[PDB]
Amino acid sequence: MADQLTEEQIAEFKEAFSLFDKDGDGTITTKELGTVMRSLGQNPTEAELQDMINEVDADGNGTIDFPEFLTMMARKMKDTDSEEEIREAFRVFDKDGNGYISAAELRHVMTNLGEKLTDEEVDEMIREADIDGDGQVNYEEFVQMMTAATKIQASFRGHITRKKLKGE
Repeated sequence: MADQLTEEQIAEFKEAFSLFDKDGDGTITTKELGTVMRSLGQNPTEAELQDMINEVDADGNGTIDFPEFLTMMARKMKDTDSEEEIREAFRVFDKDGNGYISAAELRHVMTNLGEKLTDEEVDEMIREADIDGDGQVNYEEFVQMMTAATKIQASFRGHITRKKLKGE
């Protein structure tokens, strides 16, 4: 979020702000966060709702105001951007469609795009990816490596924006 202000992007937050805060004032309390959560497909109790307030309100009344909203909104946008991406690579890697990448489905794709990586590197990237001792790369643990390995997850990230931008 580079802060360069126009009247359609901020007027995205005013139309959305009052979607959470149905009342009038301008603060999104436990119940202005909730009534929506249930309207947006998911179910939370008055208690785990509160912790979403607590994320951002580093000033603290118990209710989320605009710039402490904007702060949250661009955070969870970044989360679904991260998550989608790590699902995408996974899919363009795991071809079979089972969610368990045998080295085969990681190894060549890289090379097919000419990613330099030796197989000493890839084999190691599957050892630093092999806990209970099987040999292959599934979802959440492909995901988990994303957050040496430093550079490699910028190779993945980039090539995702390809097949996710050119998919959609």
